[PDB]
Amino acid sequence: MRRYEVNIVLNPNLDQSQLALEKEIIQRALENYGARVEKVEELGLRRLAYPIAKDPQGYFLWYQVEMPEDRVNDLARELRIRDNVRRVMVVKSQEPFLANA
Amino acid sequence: KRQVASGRAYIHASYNNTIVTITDPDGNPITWSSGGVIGYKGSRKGTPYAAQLAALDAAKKAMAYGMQSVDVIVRGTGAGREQAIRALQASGLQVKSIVDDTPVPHNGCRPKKKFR
Amino acid sequence: PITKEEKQKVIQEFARFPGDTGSTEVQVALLTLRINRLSEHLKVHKKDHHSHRGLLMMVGQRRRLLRYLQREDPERYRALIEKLGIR
Amino acid sequence: KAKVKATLGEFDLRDYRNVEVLKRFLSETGKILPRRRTGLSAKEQRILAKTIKRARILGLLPFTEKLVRK
RNA sequence: GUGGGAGAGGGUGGUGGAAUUCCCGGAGUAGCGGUGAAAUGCGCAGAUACCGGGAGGAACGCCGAUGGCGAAGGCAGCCACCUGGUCCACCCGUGACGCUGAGGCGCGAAAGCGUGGGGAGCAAACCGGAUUAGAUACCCGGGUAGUCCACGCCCUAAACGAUGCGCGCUAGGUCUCUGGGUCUCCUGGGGGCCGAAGCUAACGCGUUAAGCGCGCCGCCUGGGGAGUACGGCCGCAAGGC
Ligand SMILES: [Mg+2]
Ligand SMILES: [Mg+2]
Ligand SMILES: [Mg+2]
Ligand SMILES: [Mg+2]
Ligand SMILES: [Mg+2]
Ligand SMILES: [Mg+2]
Ligand SMILES: [Mg+2]
Ligand SMILES: [Mg+2]
Ligand SMILES: [Mg+2]
Ligand SMILES: [Mg+2]
Ligand SMILES: [Mg+2]
Ligand SMILES: [Mg+2]
Ligand SMILES: [Mg+2]
Ligand SMILES: [Mg+2]
Ligand SMILES: [Mg+2]
Ligand SMILES: [Mg+2]
Ligand SMILES: [Mg+2]
Ligand SMILES: [Mg+2]
Ligand SMILES: [Mg+2]
Ligand SMILES: [Mg+2]
Ligand SMILES: [Mg+2]
Ligand SMILES: [Mg+2]
Ligand SMILES: [Mg+2]
Ligand SMILES: [Mg+2]
Ligand SMILES: [Mg+2]
Ligand SMILES: [Mg+2]
Ligand SMILES: [Mg+2]
Ligand SMILES: [Mg+2]
Ligand SMILES: [Mg+2]
Ligand SMILES: [Mg+2]
Ligand SMILES: [Mg+2]
Ligand SMILES: [Mg+2]
Ligand SMILES: [Mg+2]
Ligand SMILES: [Mg+2]
Ligand SMILES: [Mg+2]
Ligand SMILES: [Mg+2]
Ligand SMILES: [Mg+2]
Ligand SMILES: [Mg+2]
Repeated sequence: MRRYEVNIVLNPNLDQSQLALEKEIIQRALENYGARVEKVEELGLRRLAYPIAKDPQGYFLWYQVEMPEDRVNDLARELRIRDNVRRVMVVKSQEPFLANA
Repeated sequence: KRQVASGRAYIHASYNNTIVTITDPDGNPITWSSGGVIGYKGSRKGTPYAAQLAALDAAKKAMAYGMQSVDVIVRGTGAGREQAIRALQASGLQVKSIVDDTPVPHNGCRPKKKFR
Repeated sequence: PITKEEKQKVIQEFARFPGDTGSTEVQVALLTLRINRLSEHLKVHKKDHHSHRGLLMMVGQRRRLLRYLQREDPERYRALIEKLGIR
Repeated sequence: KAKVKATLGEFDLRDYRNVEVLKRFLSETGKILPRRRTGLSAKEQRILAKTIKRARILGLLPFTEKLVRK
């Protein structure tokens, strides 16, 4: 198992009934693929640099997990299924390379 | 018949012609002119004189609909691309800002033999 | 790929003695595993040619060490091949 | 002119999510600045380029912008 | 072996924005386009220019380099999986296991061929407009094969460093990529430039040798005829050795 980072951006127009559903759906998808969640950072409303899905903003999520490597692309396929889900970028974790140290 | 009094002005300047359109803040055009709309027919259209008169014809046409404030957009390189701007500031239309939005691809389409 | 967990498992099995990492038997065992990792990678991905070149160099090196073991001590050569199912 | 690394703190070159610092390395347009203007090294610029492209896909950094001048 | 390192190395899937074309709508009149000037062309069935929405294919701006990787061909968005090569530090293990390499086998830009797709832009042939003494051309408007994908052929090249491979040896200076180090620098492995000795017909090469040596393969023996004829092998053909 290697350690990855999941970036999820979805429609920033949801109420709490739809927001809890979409995120608890993301929980259910990670459970089925065996993602041990190490930590979570939720930024939420953020000004985008260009219109995405005609919408000038986005609601941001970030998960750091440890999972089997062979199942990563199928996990990415499962997250983009939801209409409210717009951006899914999975990057393998790396060391914080410093500059001007 | 519209009374917009403010809007955008696009300058499409090529090496063979310079053409000016004037629109409302939403992008929908009001009036327009070009090097061919005025008397010039051939290669005289891509000249700075033609670019000047074309800018001033559309400016006076926009006076009819009551334009005062103008935001300027510029696309393309060509003779009279600067002469059209200079003619627009002194046209009576108070120029609000000037932006260069010339489209540059990310190397996606093969150009004609002329451009390679 | 090939993790150090699987790596040490092989070296300790084919070592002539504890602490031996470079015996001819050890290198051939190690070479043979990477052969089988690549030969299954090339069943699929038949159009991966630049990886196919690396496999030819591994076979050449494996057949080089085996041709050597043959000359010096032919018994350990038979015990090795029978244990790896080659030739 | 000053250079970007010269006027900056100790920052993570691999973090694609820090827009406040990555905005410094973009020009007036969305373009990536050359090494002469960023003051970075060879290995540093190659890492910055890939992390800027990452932020661009997350909608955080712009691909291109509009020049207000001329 | 162990532990680290860089990278458009390769294959598979996925994915992002800019731009071109086309469609839908809004708005909006009289031309756009193109050239040394022009005309064919397109436009009142409403184009060009502007805003919005949509579809499709191909290529990846800045970063970008005189850079990096690969045996060569060659490889530039981003993400993930599979995966090859190579380099450095430790001085641990095996104990000459090495070098080259006629055949053989595999790879091999583009173009071309077969089957089925795909088809935005570009564009042989071709259709036109000009130029011209003439235009079977350079310039302009259109446009099919093709370029793209899958699978199988084709095996050519200024396939170039016009320099086969491996090793040892022979002043340095300077720029650089990437490692390690007691980190003005020292020390490796690549990529450039000046230049000692020496070589070379000269231009020039010069620790990345075209120097001094050694090992092995390939190849040369005046030009035209001619990479032609014949024969053979290969190929569906074009045609190749
Ligand atoms: Mg979706
Ligand atoms: Mg003209
Ligand atoms: Mg690659
Ligand atoms: Mg690839
Ligand atoms: Mg329409
Ligand atoms: Mg007509
Ligand atoms: Mg008509
Ligand atoms: Mg008609
Ligand atoms: Mg179509
Ligand atoms: Mg460049
Ligand atoms: Mg190299
Ligand atoms: Mg690797
Ligand atoms: Mg020793
Ligand atoms: Mg001993
Ligand atoms: Mg060899
Ligand atoms: Mg051979
Ligand atoms: Mg070929
Ligand atoms: Mg081809
Ligand atoms: Mg074909
Ligand atoms: Mg064309
Ligand atoms: Mg043509
Ligand atoms: Mg003549
Ligand atoms: Mg004629
Ligand atoms: Mg067509
Ligand atoms: Mg020689
Ligand atoms: Mg250092
Ligand atoms: Mg060197
Ligand atoms: Mg001399
Ligand atoms: Mg020299
Ligand atoms: Mg030498
Ligand atoms: Mg000579
Ligand atoms: Mg010959
Ligand atoms: Mg003769
Ligand atoms: Mg021939
Ligand atoms: Mg004969
Ligand atoms: Mg014959
Ligand atoms: Mg035959
Ligand atoms: Mg021929």
